[PDB]
Amino acid sequence: NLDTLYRQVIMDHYKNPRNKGVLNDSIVVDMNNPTCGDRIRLTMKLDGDIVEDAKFEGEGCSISMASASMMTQAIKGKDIETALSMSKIFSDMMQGKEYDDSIDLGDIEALQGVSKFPARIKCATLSWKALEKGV
Amino acid sequence: NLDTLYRQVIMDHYKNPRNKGVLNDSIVVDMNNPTCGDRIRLTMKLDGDIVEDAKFEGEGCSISMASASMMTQAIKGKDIETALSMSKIFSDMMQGKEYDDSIDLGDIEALQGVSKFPARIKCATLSWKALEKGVAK
Amino acid sequence: HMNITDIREQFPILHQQVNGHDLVYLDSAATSQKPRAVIETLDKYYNQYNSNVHRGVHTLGTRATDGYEGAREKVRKFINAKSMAEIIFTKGTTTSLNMVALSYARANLKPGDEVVITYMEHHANIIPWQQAVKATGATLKYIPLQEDGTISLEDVRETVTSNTKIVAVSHVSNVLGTVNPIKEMAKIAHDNGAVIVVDGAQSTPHMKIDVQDLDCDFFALSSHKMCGPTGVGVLYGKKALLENMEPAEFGGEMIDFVGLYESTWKELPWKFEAGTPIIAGAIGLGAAIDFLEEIGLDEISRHEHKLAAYALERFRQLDGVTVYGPEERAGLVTFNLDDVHPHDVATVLDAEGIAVRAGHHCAQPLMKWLDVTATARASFYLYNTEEEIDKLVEALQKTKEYFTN
Amino acid sequence: MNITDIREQFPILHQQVNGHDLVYLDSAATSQKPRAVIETLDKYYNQYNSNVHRGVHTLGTRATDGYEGAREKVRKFINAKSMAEIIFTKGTTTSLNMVALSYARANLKPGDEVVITYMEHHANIIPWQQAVKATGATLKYIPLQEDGTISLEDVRETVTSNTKIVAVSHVSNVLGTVNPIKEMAKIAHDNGAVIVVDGAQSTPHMKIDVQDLDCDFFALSSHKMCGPTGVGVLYGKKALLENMEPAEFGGEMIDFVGLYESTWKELPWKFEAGTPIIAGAIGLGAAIDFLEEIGLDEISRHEHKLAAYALERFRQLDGVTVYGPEERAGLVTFNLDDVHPHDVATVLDAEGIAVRAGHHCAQPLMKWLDVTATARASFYLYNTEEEIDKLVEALQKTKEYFTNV
Ligand SMILES: *Cc1c(COP(=O)(O)O)cnc(C)c1O
Ligand SMILES: *Cc1c(COP(=O)(O)O)cnc(C)c1O
Ligand SMILES: [Zn+2]
Ligand SMILES: [Zn+2]
Repeated sequence: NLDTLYRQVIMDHYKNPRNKGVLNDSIVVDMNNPTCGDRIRLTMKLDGDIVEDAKFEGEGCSISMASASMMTQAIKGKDIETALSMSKIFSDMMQGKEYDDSIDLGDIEALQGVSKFPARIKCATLSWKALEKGV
Repeated sequence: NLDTLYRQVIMDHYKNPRNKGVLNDSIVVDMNNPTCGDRIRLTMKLDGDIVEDAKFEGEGCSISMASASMMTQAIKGKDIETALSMSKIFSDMMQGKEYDDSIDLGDIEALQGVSKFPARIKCATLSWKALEKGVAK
Repeated sequence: HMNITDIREQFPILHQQVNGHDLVYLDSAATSQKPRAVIETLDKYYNQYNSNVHRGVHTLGTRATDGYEGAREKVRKFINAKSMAEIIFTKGTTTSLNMVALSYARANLKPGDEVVITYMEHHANIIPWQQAVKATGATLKYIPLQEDGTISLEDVRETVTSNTKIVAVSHVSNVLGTVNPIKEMAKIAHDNGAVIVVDGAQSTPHMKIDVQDLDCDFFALSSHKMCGPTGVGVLYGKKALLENMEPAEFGGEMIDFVGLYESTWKELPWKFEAGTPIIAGAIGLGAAIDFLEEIGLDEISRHEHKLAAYALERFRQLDGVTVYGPEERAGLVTFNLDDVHPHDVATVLDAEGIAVRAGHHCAQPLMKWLDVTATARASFYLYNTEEEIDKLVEALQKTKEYFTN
Repeated sequence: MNITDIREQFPILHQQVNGHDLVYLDSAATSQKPRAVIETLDKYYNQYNSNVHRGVHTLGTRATDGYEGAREKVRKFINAKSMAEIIFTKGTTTSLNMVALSYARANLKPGDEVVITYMEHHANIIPWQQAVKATGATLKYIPLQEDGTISLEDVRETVTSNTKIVAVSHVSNVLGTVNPIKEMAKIAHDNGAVIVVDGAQSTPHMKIDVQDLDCDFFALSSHKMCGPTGVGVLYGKKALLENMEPAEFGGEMIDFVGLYESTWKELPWKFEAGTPIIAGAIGLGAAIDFLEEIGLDEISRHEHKLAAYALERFRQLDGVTVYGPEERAGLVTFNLDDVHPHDVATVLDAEGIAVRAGHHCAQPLMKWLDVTATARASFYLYNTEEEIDKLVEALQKTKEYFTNV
């Protein structure tokens, strides 16, 4: 049902997000869901080739905010190449596609459920779109 | 055939038109048939409320030019906005309806036939459309 | 009057399932569905008499032309325009409003002039004016709104001045449901030497339009909202104004004489119709008009008022739901559930097969006026029932309970 | 696919007009539609009509996927690099107007030249006329060779360092000439100009590759390529589209709308204001699939064979002058001596045959040919050699009819 979309982990990241804030000397992009209501400002400080920290500020639906939280956390200390690979895996995950389960996504996998609710793809994808324009 | 609603008299006005030429010191209308290819330059020199001479030049199909010819000849010497009455009668005639028959309406009427071939209504109405714009204030 | 069973029977799209529920379509304000009468009109056009219109001497050309011009006449009668010269087929209300901005506004605005609009305006009836004022050095001004989202006549009189050249206003707000006092507004526009431009995309499907009684100078509407095909709409303008406006687009069909460097335009209304026109869409718009007239627009209006009252009452029995706008309204409700984002609301509803809109509904300034980021909106039309309102309200209750366990 | 199979798909072909089989030879004015396209419209209105894009319910998703999937089919069809470069418009006329309004008026000063041809359709003349007039630029005409073709030398003579725009039809709708577009684009580029291609007459009949053509803009109309009326395409190089302002303003083409200022959506939606032509665009996509399944090279071969057969049969009838060269597209423009083409088309229509008579939206071409009007039969994928025979036999009947008076 709806239960396969609003999983416990998703609701938890919506209630208690992980990297809340906008931080310093950094690349900061802000992005909006064309279907109005979802706003993110992603902040990343990049250490040569690795993302030492990512933080976000925003308002929106459960999916968009939770995906921002899960994303920012799953990218701490990962490389740029790895981060884009994560993103492409996420975008396959939103469509039907089979995807490479090499590379742990941890919590992020909980968003699998939105593949069955295509009107929320963009809600889940906003945070990731921010990263792809970040680089 | 059915095509013999291109009457005797119509073919005469196409063969040998009536008021062919240009008129000076005049009301001058220039018109094209929306169904492209028929051109009229209709000129009326009027004596107050009446058309003392009406002339035209153009290029087009048998119907458009013949209707111009018959028109200019049936409108030589015409009286008041009775000319507009003639026009409205003509337009009713094209739509198949009966009208207030015999307020002279010299000749023409063979254009009755193009109540069939509705694709040619505009060909017959060009000349008359010109007249109605002629008297438009 | 209206037998809802018989009405619904004519719309095939309504008889299907979404997620194992009967479809509950409450998004008519975004776009309306079509009866078989209209879709068959398109079919018969493409199956039997498609041809180019006007410039033509063959049989099917005649049929296609009679259909296109006959549809023009149906639109004229529908909105009570004096003359066919005053009815122009366009791609939609957006194009229509843009035509007024491009051909009318840019030739009648100089610096010091004002265009006066409203906070509740759809983007279609905002951005063209924004561009027009910027092109001419004029000024854009906004009529304020009352608490309840209606406009007062006093605030119009205060905002409209002797410098105003254009007042543009939607007949019915697609968010608030308000029916703006267009007739009285037209009079205030005229008293200040201005014209009025009416965005009627949201009124024309749901209430009788009389342009003569309204005395509006321009009126825009979209076929796709009134059970018609997509991609067509109408610009009405008083003949005297259309006579002195240049075309917005140029090409075949709108010309009379073409020389190498200069051309003359066809008489109205063809002046404003460049290129092969929207032949099947215009014929299908005419069929939608016949369908709506046979039911009767006053009957459609009465049906939607009954649904709006029922919806409102049922919504007041729901705590934690804010409805925006006044009591007396058209057949729509825009709302929020407290503490549940409208994307979540729309997901739950669509899981119960209920189709609503979420977001800004093309009225972002209205959203900011309401101090909201986004909203949900259920809209009703002649094929909606009280039962569907019950399903909506029950799903909202489930949404409430679902997010607050 | 045999010709009989192909005709089997077009219901409009299987009917009588004045007791004769319809002989539709007016495809250059507009094309007929296969079942595949009409059923596309049907299924859209019967199953998933809803607004497109910012969307939250199931049918909205299906509608949006249909509209955007059709964009992708157009891009592949004409070999554009990117979806950003494909804009859905009302038709070729609108497309050409958008270029004149947003590109030409931002890139023309006094001294600059727009270069067109004498054979241009009105759609590809009047917008330039208006643009030069608004900017103080100059319109110039490339001459034609006596057989109505274009010489590369005449283009090099006409195009100068002051030229900003060259506009040219890919295929003449009167002469049936295929203009050297590729080589013309090179001459435009060498003189610091862009090229705008009117492709309304090429796109239905031959393969279009905009990357090989290197054209800067390319316009086409759905209604001529077995698609629904009211829809067309503007293609433009991405770098040009980036720096052109929108031609129309309203919802859907925005990112943010404040009271006085707004930001535009990225390409291609920058140029798509308002509820788009939803069913039309999906049906254009179905027409593209249909045409690709047959193959455009095959459609071209078929029309060249009908054009050759027609030409050979034509001058072995005395008393017809045909205009244009031997190698041509699938159309013939002609006159019978001493019989106006309206009379010709009346007699042909009495034998069930549909042709066009008069100007064909190319008045300057008519004056160049020293003629006031012409008749035109055009062919397409559903025409046969048999129908050519019927046309020629009816022309003989027409001759003999007007000699017996
Ligand atoms: C048909 C045509 C046009 C105009 O296209 P519409 O679909 O009428 O807007 C322009 N140029 C040529 C060569 C054409 O054949
Ligand atoms: C839908 C709507 C528009 C825009 O109409 P389109 O048909 O999308 O161009 C404009 N104004 C109002 C009030 C509307 O409801
Ligand atoms: Zn969201
Ligand atoms: Zn004629």
